[PDB]
Amino acid sequence: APSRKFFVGGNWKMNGRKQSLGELIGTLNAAKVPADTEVVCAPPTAYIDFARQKLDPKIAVAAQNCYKVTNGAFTGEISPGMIKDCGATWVVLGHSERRHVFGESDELIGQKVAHALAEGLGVIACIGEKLDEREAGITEKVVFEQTKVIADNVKDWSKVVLAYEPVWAPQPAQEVHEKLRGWLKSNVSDAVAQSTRIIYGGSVTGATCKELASQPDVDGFLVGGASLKPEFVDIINAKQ
Amino acid sequence: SRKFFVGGNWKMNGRKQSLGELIGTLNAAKVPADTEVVCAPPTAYIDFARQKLDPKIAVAAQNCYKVTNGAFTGEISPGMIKDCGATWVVLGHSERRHVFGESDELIGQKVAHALAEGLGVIACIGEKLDEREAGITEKVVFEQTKVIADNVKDWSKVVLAYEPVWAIGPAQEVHEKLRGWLKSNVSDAVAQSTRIIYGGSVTGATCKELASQPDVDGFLVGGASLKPEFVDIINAKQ
Ligand SMILES: [Br-]
Ligand SMILES: [Br-]
Ligand SMILES: [Ca+2]
Repeated sequence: APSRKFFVGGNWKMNGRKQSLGELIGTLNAAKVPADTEVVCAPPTAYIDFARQKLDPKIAVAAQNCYKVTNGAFTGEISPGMIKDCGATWVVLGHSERRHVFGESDELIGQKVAHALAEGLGVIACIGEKLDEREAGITEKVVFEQTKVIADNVKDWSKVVLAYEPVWAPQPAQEVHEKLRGWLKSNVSDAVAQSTRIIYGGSVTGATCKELASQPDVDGFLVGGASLKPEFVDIINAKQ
Repeated sequence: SRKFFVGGNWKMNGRKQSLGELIGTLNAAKVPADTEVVCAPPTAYIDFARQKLDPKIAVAAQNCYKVTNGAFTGEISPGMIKDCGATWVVLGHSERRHVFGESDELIGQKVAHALAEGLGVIACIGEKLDEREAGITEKVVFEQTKVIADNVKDWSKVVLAYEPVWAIGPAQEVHEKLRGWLKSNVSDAVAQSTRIIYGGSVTGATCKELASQPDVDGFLVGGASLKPEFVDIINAKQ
């Protein structure tokens, strides 16, 4: 049915311990996820290896962040090389919490994108405007600036997914996704615009997934709180 | 007297194969009596390292955040660290302060949370070259220490690490001043019992002389912690 393969990422954020995450993983393994959804789970960094060992190999594992060189004097960071060594195949970059709580600049995010892709990871590249920005009427400026930094660091979009986070919060998600796809068409290529998944972040739940997934430019979801809950399986099945 | 303390900060280095080999060499080494050894692996390898290291060596995380769970993509909490079997966290490392912009206020909040959650804390302080050359080392490190101390109720599980950021090639002079700070601003008892470890460059060839200084209680070792000479550093008092 869709033009781009449906993509569902679950961002566990800074939540869970071995016991509770083991239970979450058991539930996902028992769901037998459909072949037509690409599912990725992003555990806290201390649990990437633990989670990859237990999770169904059909579900991919992402790190929630990484740094921009293979090794070095960066206490508290991890590199793409470590992510791959733990069996993870994706990284989430530019998440709103890294930008707005931890002050990660666009320049730094672009450098991380380039390094992660060179190292062979997939990247879930996050963008989004804050409340003050939406109220000031500059949604497009903000998300187009963020997207261009990402694009300037992407040579091959096959392993990139763009995630729009409505940090400020007919469907408003659809309006933004259509504009982002138009940006890709005009500034990268029609082929990249037509093939790149643009997934919706923020507060996706079992109650909103079917309506949002029916929007023509919404290709999936980056799921926060609901990724810890049984309803994540219903989100995976939003197109079934 | 104060138990000699040797921490190895692996920073953002190593993979399972190379860290497994490093751990084998540490497991085979004889750790002297009255010496507390701690290794701080990259965050992706805290659990791995704890599983492979002999219990004689403790594991530290290289950083943590200031609440137990929450919407902090990319962070880990003290509860997760303890769940992986680690018993320490390094907080305030110069790279966190200067590359990643962590404020004194944030570091203090992390210290309080990690202690409340049952971890030991290696709390790092230190001046940059421009501060050393301006003559303000003491002012800088005293203020950093004050923010830490305002967040420490019980010093039993705290170790203070002095890292002159520029010392990549004195220590005793600063350690003596920091101990005097503890004496005047906390208590004589805390000053006498708290380990103050040196986190500037330490190698096998410099460790014995540093360890003999009266106010140096051990080391937070950087690059040498990845190398065989870390075992010589563990033996710096022998
Ligand atoms: Br999220
Ligand atoms: Br260090
Ligand atoms: Ca001494």
